[PDB]
Amino acid sequence: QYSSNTQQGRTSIVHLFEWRWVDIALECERYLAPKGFGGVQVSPPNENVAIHNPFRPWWERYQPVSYKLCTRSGNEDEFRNMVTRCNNVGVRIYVDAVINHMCGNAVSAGTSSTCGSYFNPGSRDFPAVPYSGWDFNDGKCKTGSGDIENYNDATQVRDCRLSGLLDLALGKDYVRSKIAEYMNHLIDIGVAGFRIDASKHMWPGDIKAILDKLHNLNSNWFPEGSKPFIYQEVIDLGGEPIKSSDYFGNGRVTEWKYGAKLGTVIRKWNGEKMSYLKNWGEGWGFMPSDRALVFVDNHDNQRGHGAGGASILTFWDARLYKMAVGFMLAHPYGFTRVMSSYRWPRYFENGKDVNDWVGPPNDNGVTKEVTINPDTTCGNDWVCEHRWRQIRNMVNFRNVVDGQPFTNWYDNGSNQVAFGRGNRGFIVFNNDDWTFSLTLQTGLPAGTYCDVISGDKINGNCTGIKIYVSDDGKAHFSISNSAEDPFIAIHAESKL
Ligand SMILES: [Ca+2]
Ligand SMILES: [Cl-]
Repeated sequence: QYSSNTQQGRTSIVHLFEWRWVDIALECERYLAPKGFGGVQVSPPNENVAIHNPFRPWWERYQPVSYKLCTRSGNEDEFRNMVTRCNNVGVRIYVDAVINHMCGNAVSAGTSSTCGSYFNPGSRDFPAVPYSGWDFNDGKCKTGSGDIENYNDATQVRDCRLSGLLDLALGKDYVRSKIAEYMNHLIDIGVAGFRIDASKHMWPGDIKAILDKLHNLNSNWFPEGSKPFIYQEVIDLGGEPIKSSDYFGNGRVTEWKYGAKLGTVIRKWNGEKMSYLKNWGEGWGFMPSDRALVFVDNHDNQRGHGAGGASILTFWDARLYKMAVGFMLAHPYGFTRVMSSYRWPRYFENGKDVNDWVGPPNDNGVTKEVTINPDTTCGNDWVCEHRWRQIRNMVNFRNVVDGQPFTNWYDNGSNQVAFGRGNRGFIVFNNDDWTFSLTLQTGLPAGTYCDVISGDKINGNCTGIKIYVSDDGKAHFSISNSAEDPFIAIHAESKL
């Protein structure tokens, strides 16, 4: 469960949040493959409630109605097509598995679902599965409301309803089997692994019992004996009786401390500066690198949900965001996931984004295709961060330096830092309010290197800054504090 199962030389997953399957399939072929992306996390591919008040929010996808592969992202033929086409060019698909629960208990019975399946929350009836009242934790939960009231009580966090979401009885073999049946459907199609939604809300042992029933990965694409990559969503910033480490048996876990801390550092909030990153990783109290799934922002916390609060950096704070993502992708700690977002009409009112619920760009609820502009950005309000040159090139920097040790660290005692990854790459950051102008040891072979942040290597030349490493490995760097991207990255494959 710990191996990503990406092709060799590919080291990151991108969350193509709310994208349609036909658009992901094409994106695999025209961009993700040639740019060395390891894989794609997809939005939940199983039928959900169509919530019309408010109008088709992103979070309707976290309220299952069945395990039919029938969503606003597309139907089962399209899902299958996407997975095949992506695997065929060496790009993996990881599914957002929503397995803790079905829909909200107070949602109306009917066929308001992405595939038209009938369901009845009040009578606990999901006949497209099928599930009935026997399959939920109503009699196990010991709270008065039946919902989770107190996170200091680990038992109720598992057995009671998360904000009224009907809590599946994952202690029962029948439920475990229906869920395993769904995941095996996906595995056999070609899926390489899963993001396990709401993992904190499930017993580690129950997740174990589900994983036990799963196939090895599809043997046309994966070496026989391959197990799905598993990364479990657990928000653990400390102080709770439930801990990220409690889930290590099943796979990797999301390290939400990562982006929260990094956001604070890059904003220079709370007395924090980049020189303190010399011991980034377990030195900052994070989980082991070999279990961490790390990220600057995710789909929840980029809009003030889950955890991290105000320190979280997003495409909205583009300049600082690029630096944060670049530091992530250069640093050996964790397995890296890059967000890819859509622009929504963000509007604050006494501190809240009242449009934090808004779903993807749409025409009367039909998700818009992803168009690609002339300059290779996206239209139709798709932000496509993974296509920003500064991010895309840092995704390849992580590939090129894969396995190399953190070395040649430099800092000025403030916010001017640099470090290398063995002899394959070097990166330099200026987050101070004055210029960074200094000759530094890079660890690299002598040569002329393109800066992959300001530009690209194209057949014998560079479209941006050029860095000149001398025979002793030293090279001069000059980054103004008013630079739009106040960092520079070079590596073995950016060398002329
Ligand atoms: Ca639960
Ligand atoms: Cl997540």
